[PDB]
Amino acid sequence: RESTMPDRFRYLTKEAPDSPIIWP
Amino acid sequence: LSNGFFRSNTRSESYQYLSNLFISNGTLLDRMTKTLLKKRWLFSDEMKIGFM
Repeated sequence: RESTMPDRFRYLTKEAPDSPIIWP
Repeated sequence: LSNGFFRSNTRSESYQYLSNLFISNGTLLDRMTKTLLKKRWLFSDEMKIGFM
């Protein structure tokens, strides 16, 4: 897919997972 | 309009100085054009990195 988006910012469009809570 | 032959020669000397400055540092713009053809997008940090 052709896009007008730079290669450096490609990791910033994905939602990183978060560690679930553990103290309960 | 006796003030049309003055701006032209001033721009001529500006172009001559720009040519003389660009000719010596032609490798900078040559590698930089190669970089721009290589990677589509380009910033000023890459300017300052590629000034070498």
